[PDB]
Amino acid sequence: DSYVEEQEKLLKKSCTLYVGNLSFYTTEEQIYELFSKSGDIKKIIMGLDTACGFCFVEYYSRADAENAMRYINGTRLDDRIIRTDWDAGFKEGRQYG
Amino acid sequence: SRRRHSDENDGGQPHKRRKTSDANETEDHLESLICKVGEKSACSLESNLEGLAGVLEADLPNYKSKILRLLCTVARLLPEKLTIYTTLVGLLNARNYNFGGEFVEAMIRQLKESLKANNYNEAVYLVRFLSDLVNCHVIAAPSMVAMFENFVSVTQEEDVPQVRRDWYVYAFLSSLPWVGKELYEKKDAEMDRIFANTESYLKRRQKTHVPMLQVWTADKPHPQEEYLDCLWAQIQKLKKDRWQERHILRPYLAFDSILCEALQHNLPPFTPPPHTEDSVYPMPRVIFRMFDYTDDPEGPVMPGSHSVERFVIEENLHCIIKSHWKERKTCAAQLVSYPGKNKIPLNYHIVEVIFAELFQLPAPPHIDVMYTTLLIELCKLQPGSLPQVLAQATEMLYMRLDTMNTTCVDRFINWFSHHLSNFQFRWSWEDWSDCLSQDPESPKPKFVREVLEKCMRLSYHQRILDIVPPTFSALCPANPTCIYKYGDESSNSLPGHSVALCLAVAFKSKATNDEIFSILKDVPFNPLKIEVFVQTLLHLAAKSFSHSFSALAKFHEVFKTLAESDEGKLHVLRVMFEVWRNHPQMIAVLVDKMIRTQIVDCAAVANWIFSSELSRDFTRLFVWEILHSTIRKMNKHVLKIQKELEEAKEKLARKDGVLEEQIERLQEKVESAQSEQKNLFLVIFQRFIMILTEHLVRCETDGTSVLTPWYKNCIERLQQIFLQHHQIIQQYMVTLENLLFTAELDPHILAVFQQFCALQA
Amino acid sequence: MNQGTVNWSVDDIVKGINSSNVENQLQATQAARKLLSREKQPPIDNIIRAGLIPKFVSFLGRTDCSPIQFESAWALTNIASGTSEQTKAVVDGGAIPAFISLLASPHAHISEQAVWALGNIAGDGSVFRDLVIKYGAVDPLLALLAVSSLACGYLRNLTWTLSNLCRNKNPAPPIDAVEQILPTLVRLLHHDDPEVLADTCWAISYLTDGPNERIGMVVKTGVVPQLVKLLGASELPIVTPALRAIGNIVTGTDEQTQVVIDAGALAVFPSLLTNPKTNIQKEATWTMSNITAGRQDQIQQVVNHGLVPFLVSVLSKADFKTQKEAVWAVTNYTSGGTVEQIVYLVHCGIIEPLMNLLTAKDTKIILVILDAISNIFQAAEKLGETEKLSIMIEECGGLDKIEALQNHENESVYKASLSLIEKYFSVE
Repeated sequence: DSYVEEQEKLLKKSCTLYVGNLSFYTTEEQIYELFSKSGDIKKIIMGLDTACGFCFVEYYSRADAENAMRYINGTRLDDRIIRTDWDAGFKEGRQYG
Repeated sequence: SRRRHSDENDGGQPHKRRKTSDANETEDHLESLICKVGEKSACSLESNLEGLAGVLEADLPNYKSKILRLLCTVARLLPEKLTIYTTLVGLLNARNYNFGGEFVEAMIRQLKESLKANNYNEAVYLVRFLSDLVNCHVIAAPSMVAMFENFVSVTQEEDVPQVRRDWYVYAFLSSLPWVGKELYEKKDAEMDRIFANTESYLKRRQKTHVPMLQVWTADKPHPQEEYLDCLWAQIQKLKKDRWQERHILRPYLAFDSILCEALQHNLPPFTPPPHTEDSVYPMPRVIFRMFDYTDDPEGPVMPGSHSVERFVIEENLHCIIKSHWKERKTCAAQLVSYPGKNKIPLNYHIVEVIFAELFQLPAPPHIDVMYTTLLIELCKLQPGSLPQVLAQATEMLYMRLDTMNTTCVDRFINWFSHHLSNFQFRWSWEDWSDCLSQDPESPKPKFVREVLEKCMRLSYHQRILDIVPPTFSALCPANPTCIYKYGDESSNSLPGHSVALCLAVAFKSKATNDEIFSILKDVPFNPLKIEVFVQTLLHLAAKSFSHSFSALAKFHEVFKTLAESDEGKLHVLRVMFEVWRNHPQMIAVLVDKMIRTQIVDCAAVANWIFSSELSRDFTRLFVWEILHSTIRKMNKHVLKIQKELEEAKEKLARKDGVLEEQIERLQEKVESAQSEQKNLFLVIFQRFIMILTEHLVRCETDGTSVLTPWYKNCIERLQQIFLQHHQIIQQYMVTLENLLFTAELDPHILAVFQQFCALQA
Repeated sequence: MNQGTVNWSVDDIVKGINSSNVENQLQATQAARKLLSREKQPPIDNIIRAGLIPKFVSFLGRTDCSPIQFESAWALTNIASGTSEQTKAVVDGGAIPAFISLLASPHAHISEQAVWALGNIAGDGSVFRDLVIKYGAVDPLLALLAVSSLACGYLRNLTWTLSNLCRNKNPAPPIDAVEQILPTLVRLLHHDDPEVLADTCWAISYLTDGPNERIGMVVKTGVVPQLVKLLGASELPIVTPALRAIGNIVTGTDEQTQVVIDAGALAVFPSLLTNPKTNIQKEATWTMSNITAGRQDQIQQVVNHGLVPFLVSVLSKADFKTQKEAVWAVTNYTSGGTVEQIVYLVHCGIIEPLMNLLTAKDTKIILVILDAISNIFQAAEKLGETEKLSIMIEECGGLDKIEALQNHENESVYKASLSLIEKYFSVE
């Protein structure tokens, strides 16, 4: 598996992905539909300054988030290559860019 | 008198030791060399095998146990590399007889362990390995013939499942493409005998499972054959051909000199481990088939459906995906570099095996979405030749939609739309014009509608309307707007109209629960009260998914109060659906939040799915996606509570007292969770049985044909419940047989329960 | 460029070790370790002189970075595996406290490596042994050996390091450290691994190499019968140390010697006295010589087990180093033995092979033999068989040999041979 210190611990138990390189027009509903293909979504948070080209996706289990890192990461939505990474977890303020 | 030792030394043992080597590092290096042999090299495979045999031999004095370990592991974990490692073992055997004998013992040992732990799929690789070791002068052919004798004899045990007999037969016939020639050369009279026994057994087997597992029911252009009937025809074609096949690569043929020098070992007599109540066997299979040589007139001739080449090729490619599925780039690379003795149309085989996996019943070997990204990786890797094959394959799946199993059709829909979203949705819709003048209920126009709905969920309404030809507009999905019952339609005379106005005004200035409760008292379990509240709330949150989740949360207390009763939960769902019938995705996500926050429960949703209000949309994908999503949450909840109880017990080994009490309360919650799950399945089956019975009885009474589009869907959705949750449902045999799926049940419905039973019988 | 981590210059190692990037450090540390574990002439001094120890000692504590703990542990092991100055450098780096910390690592390969290092450091001698113990090395070491089944390498490493905490003298290991170690040694003595058994025996042979108190702590443990069982082991690596331990034990009290007789030692002796391995013959006959310095009832058990004819053979036919032990065995026997015991010894043919060694170039041995003769004449007097003994000695050429000692360079030999001539060979 290649698609999956204190922080190197958090990430390894995390269930949430930071998602970037999104088209400015890509909607929360679309992210729901794409990302649900790897399992059940707990919450999605769209990045803003209006639309900002990134979001957070939090699953209920790690397995489902690993599957998004393996199979949804690196695919193309609204012509943009989706780029995901493990995130330590959302915090209030982190949805602005 | 008494004297101490003199020359006063303490014996002269070394005082200190310098560390000059490391066992682990050596063992890791050996593992790396073993795993990597056969990969791309400036040197030939044969050259690398002789070298490796030399390095391993020279390490035997200290690492034999390890080396033996590694080769057994490669034996069961890398079947796609079979003839490479049997060659290697053959070289070792020729240089060292004891090692060989010892390896063979280690293999039979491991085989027995795998069998006892129910690891039958691996066991087959081990058996194939022993078989090919006969070609490498490591195992005497008559001792192999003899073990296969005991295998087939399993067809003899009394009171054991067909799937048990089946496996042993499969492991035997399976091996023949590798060792068929040798075994028949040395023992032809005795092989003819086992083929007699085997054959009589195949003729005896039941085929009750077949209709549940085929991807298509139609016989043409390609029958989907039960897996043993098919393999037996392949073996029989191999026999007619004098046991010559043109595909397998056998590096040992280059070591004729060395291997002829070596001495063989005999396998001990082998007792198949007796069936016990705890044993679990592979389910039967149906061979996915969509291509023949006529599909690829410009390529090398495709081996036939009934050739052992087709079997081996497909077997190895499935094994390649099994080894590399987690890493898609590597997986694609390994598939494309798959070698063979003669040229074959590899791109067709790869595409066929991937669909074989995605469409497999009951379920694919891996998460559905992997197949989508894998095929995309293959399109980047082979951009000059693979996309055309995939387009062609798609055109073929489409044309054969009519007898495709519903469960597979769902997967085809989800794959194709997701694929298209990766390529600006580019597709030649006019090629699928045949569908425009068919009954909208028939599989093709249905598929096209469901695909366009899926594509819209990955983009947006106008996009989709823009990419299809004007003539497909009727098949495009509706604009997903919500329907507000108390909107600006001059209907002041509707009941609760003015309460709805108060509610709206109150929500818009930001309301509390107590305030909303206050207004609602003015409504004449109170259905009307639910209606006005739900209508107005959903309408005011219509802008987005998170506005709606926000409303459900803010006014959670009102939902929980109004929907405390079962009729309340049902009415919430019914009014929600009246609001958002045009927007299936929103319906799905709202049903999900309501269950997760207990506004409604799983039983309410099950009942709702089968309700009269959903009747017009009952054959639609979104409905079944919601139902399955509901079941999945029930199942995961049970697992979670089981996991927590297991860890409370494991942890038990005042602090004690507190923990025991917690265990007691956890055990009590497991039983309650498990009973809730059973009920959900019971309800679902009761509803299927009732609505299928209504249909069958009405048709037969009225003299009309039972087999309508509606019926195909309903009977296969029932089938689909069994396919996706069979391990759970097997917990309910006694209840199902006694109370639901009884002997008097109309045979059309009973047959599905029987097909299900036939999976592990 | 270098090829991977093979054969870096020191300078490269120093630059990579002194880098901010731990991956640079981890590669430099490995490079040092490869230099230190190479077959020929590891450059220990060059690495010490380059100031690397402290950095190496730092790395042992870098908990997070598992790999660099191991490479550094392995490096410091190889430095401390050298001369006294080289090990003192590791110790001055504060490596002892830090290796002990590693004994608790969740990675078996790292603690195993810390065990080996502490073993090299203790193996230097008594001061570093004590120095290791005092840092509290013992508790954790024994902690690792509670409730096999660890890997072999690991067990052997533990046993070998324990055996160094047991070893060396001046002073001997702290008694309290020994009492806590012993119970583990007792169980290790019952394990099945040839190498574990070899080194447990060495360990015990070290503990028994001391005064009666030290011998008594091993005896009280109950291990002697198991030691006596290992004397029969087909592996020479195990027999030797077992035999050394049993040998050290009978240098103790008569009561301690009785424990080894009670455990069956005398039934194995015939085998050890005829063992084609001469070191074994020599050690066994040494051991016997200390048994025959025992009570009359113990000498009697030597007799009842038919050991005397074997001592005479060794006296006659063995090489000189073994014959010397047999001379001591015979003389102790004649020293404590009853009259009937001396009679039997004479009946076994002691006189001739005894007189034959009077030409030895070893004047100490010559004085012992003359003592034996004097002892045997004292038995002869009580029996009135003084003349017959004289003629026995005369007839084999023994008198010619005693008379020749009149002109020996050593004054003691002259006095003792004269005394014999005067008392028993001067008839009137």
